[PDB]
Amino acid sequence: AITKSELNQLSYLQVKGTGLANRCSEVIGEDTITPKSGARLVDMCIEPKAWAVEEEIGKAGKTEKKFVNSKVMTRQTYTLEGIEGSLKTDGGKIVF
Amino acid sequence: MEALVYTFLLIGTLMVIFFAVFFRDTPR
Amino acid sequence: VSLWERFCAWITSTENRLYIGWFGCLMFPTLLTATSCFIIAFIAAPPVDIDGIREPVAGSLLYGNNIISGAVIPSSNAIGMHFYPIWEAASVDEWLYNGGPYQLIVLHFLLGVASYMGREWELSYRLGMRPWIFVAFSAPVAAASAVFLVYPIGQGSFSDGMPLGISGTFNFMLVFQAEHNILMHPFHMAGVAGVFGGSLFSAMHGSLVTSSLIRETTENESTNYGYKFGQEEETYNIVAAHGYFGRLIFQYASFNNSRALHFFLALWPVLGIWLTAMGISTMAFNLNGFNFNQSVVDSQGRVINTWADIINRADLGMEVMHERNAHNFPLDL
Amino acid sequence: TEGTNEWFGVDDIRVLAVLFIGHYFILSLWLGQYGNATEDDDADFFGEIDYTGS
Amino acid sequence: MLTLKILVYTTVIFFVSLFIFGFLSSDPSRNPNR
Amino acid sequence: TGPNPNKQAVELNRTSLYWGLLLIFVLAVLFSSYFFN
Amino acid sequence: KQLQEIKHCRLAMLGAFGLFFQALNSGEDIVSQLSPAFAAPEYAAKAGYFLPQGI
Amino acid sequence: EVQFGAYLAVLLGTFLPVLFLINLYIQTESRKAGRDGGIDS
Amino acid sequence: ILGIHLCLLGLGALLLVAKAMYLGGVYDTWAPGGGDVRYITTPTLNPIVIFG
Ligand code: CLA
Ligand code: CLA
Ligand SMILES: CCCCCCCCCCCCCCCC(=O)OC[C@H](CO[C@@H]1O[C@H](CS(=O)(=O)O)[C@@H](O)[C@H](O)[C@H]1O)OC(=O)CCCCCCCCCCCCCCC
Ligand SMILES: CCCCCCCCCCCCO[C@H]1O[C@H](CO)[C@@H](O[C@H]2O[C@H](CO)[C@@H](O)[C@H](O)[C@H]2O)[C@H](O)[C@H]1O
Ligand code: OEX
Ligand SMILES: [Cl-]
Ligand SMILES: [Fe+2]
Repeated sequence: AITKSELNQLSYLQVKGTGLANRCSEVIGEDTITPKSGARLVDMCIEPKAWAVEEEIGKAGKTEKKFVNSKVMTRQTYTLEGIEGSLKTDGGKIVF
Repeated sequence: MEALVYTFLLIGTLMVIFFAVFFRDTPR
Repeated sequence: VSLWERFCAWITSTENRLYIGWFGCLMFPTLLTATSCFIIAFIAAPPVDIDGIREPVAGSLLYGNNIISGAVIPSSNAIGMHFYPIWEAASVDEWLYNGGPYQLIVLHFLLGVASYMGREWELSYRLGMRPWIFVAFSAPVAAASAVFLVYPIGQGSFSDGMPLGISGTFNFMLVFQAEHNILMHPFHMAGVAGVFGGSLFSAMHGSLVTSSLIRETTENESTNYGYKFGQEEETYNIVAAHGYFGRLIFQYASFNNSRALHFFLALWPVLGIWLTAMGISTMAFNLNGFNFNQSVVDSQGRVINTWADIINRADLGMEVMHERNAHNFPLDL
Repeated sequence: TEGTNEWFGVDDIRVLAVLFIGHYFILSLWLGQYGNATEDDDADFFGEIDYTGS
Repeated sequence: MLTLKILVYTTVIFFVSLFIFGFLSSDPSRNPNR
Repeated sequence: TGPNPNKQAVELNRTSLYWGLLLIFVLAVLFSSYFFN
Repeated sequence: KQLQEIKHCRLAMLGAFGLFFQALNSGEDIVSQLSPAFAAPEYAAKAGYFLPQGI
Repeated sequence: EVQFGAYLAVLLGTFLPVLFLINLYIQTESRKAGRDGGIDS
Repeated sequence: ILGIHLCLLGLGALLLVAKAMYLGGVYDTWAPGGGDVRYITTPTLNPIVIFG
């Protein structure tokens, strides 16, 4: 549902067609991790929720470069999943 | 601009069909 | 007299200009909505992504099409056989982008034609006739249903149905011949014989009946004016037509009974169309026509070609070029 | 949604309500004519078509 | 989009019920040999 | 519904036909140059 | 009234027999036995409706 | 894009025969009305 | 007559059920460990599933 633990408790036949497969999960807590050495970010998911295209519009007797909202012509097929990378520290900062 | 010509021809054909069906010579 | 009784009396009345009946209650709204949607879509619809590869195709007059090239594009390949009503889309623009109107038009239209058949039977019953005209009408309905619904069901996607346009049918026929080798299925041969024989018999009947007209006008009056609505005259002065047909060909072949003649006239094309519709429906499940590729070989073992091999070469040429960007793997299953 | 398996496509109370209202309205109109039918063993007939009035 | 669904369902059920209850109103007796 | 007693006939003799044809042709001749611009 | 009494007596004999033996066999009362078979099992009903609105 | 003469061809070749046929029908009806004595001659 | 032959049809359906549950079993292609013959011990009876 919202968290991964609840999502793993459902079956595939129970999720088909609902639209939950295109959603991104939710996390609960406020702690700290601190990556050791040889860590890897695994299972990254990115879900957009708003789109805009740069254009030229007229506000009042003037024209400016403004981002106008757009509607998705396709369907729920726009979420990225399964991204993996390798973490490291350079000077106290994390690099993906 | 030829879309106007196409639409006019099709609507004219439909008008002809309407008049043929509803304003017809009595078979008697 | 109750209100319902008066309504029933009006609905099944024979005094109306156009009979309504109870099948009309289904025929009229469906056909009217299909007609309205078809006209609006054919005039002013935006391009539709038919192959599911984000490559939309234009089909409306306002987007640079003429009458010959315009069409209503089938739904997207990504949808498949899924039901796609208007209320299941996030917006009307998305509905138009994925080929929404095709499903609406075809479904309401098929319901309309079935109700048309029922209405034909109903008026026949109310007038005191014999109830078998709609059986004859069932053949075009069978063919249209076969294509529009049965082919997508077998192939698994609405995007394989026949487009509602003039060149769309040509595309449909060419791809169908490439993939299923029609023209070698005996049912298609039966259909071709049906249409050719129907035209031949129609011409023969018209010529024979028109030649045997009795003289009642003289010169300055069209011969059609001699017949009166209600006149009693059997539809052929026999001696003339009977002798003509007995002398033209082998004499023992001559239909001297009108009932049998008209029954044969009704029977031939209807049976032909039934057989060809069933052929299309069966080929929808990949039971193709005869295959005679590389069937004649010499003593050594080399292949000697026939005309079937030339047909096969044409089929290969059609096959390798259709839906160029849609396939990723060697077999077109 | 689209691929779910609801009965008759019903996913809300209003849809069920309007279906009930339709069947019941036409049913009441029909009842206004055929609501006095009895099952006593003298309203029956012996034939192929029920010509026994109502 | 739900209101459109409600209206379409109402129309469809209205016409289908008209058909169904019309055929139940002693239709076989409506012939010219009554 | 019935036979309307208010129907009549329309006439046009040859002189009026000639006048109409001449008027139409001359008017077209006059205005064609300005229509073409 | 006598006819109604005797009919209800026979029907209630059958009903009491059935209720007692159903309770004995299922280890539950009638309400907890009929109530579950009214809506759905949990493992079969769909997850819900998650399509965003307005996109 | 398209040829300009097609406009003239289509419009003229559609309009002229239509008026010709309408004239035929109307003169036939007028002769029929004239033959039968009535209010309209 | 309709009722008699209908009762016969119902008996046939119950016979199929009896074959599935006790008289050897049927071939289940979703079997846990490869398709094989097995006894169906807990058939589902919730009317919602069947009539859905
Ligand atoms: C000379 C060669 C020849 C001939 C004679 C035929 C003949 C035929 N082919 Mg064919 N074909 C050929 C070569 C030929 N083919 C070749 C070379 C190819 C390969 C490219 C094909 C590929 C091919 C395919 C793929 C198909 C045919 C089909 C057919 C049949 C047409 C079915 C039909 O029209 O009735 C059917 C009648 C209808 C569909 C009309 C239905 C009318 C509806 C019910 C009502 C419509 C009302 C309308 C909308 C409103 C009216 C307007 C109002 C104002 C009055 C017919 C027997 C089709 C077939 O078998 O049909 C099943 C078919 O699918 N052929
Ligand atoms: C509703 C009836 C129904 C349905 C849907 C099924 C379905 C099935 N049966 Mg089954 N069966 C039934 C009744 C039914 N059975 C009965 C009564 C018997 C006893 C004779 C059997 C005996 C039986 C055996 C012995 C076997 C099956 C098997 C199967 C499976 C594959 C066979 C197949 O192709 O089904 C075809 C079934 C149909 C096409 C029936 C469709 C009926 C639809 C719903 C319409 C019915 C309404 C009808 C018009 C009545 C109108 C009423 C009027 C008031 C309007 C499938 C799940 C096989 C299997 O897989 O076992 C492992 C198998 O071996 N069945
Ligand atoms: C080997 C078995 C394998 C299956 C084969 C199936 C063969 C079925 C044969 C019987 C079917 C019904 C025969 C006709 C009945 C009838 O309607 O009469 C109508 C008349 C009978 O003659 C008329 O008959 C009248 C007498 S009577 O009433 O028919 O008795 C007479 O009065 C009148 O003069 C005369 O014109 O027949 C015709 O004129 C219509 C021609 C088409 C009818 C079929 C004729 C035989 C076809 C053979 C099979 C062709 C296969 C085609 C394959 C696509
Ligand atoms: C029931 C329709 C209202 C719409 C709310 C949610 C729609 C999702 C399901 C609608 C169609 C599915 O069919 C439906 O059949 C059952 C009853 O016949 C429903 O069950 C429903 O009725 C039961 C009987 O009172 C209630 O106890 C349940 O709380 C209720 O959920 C299931 O929830 C669903 O499977
Ligand atoms: O869509 Mn119409 O054509 Ca039946 O194969 Mn695959 O898909 Mn597409 O290609 Mn080939
Ligand atoms: Cl592929
Ligand atoms: Fe005739």
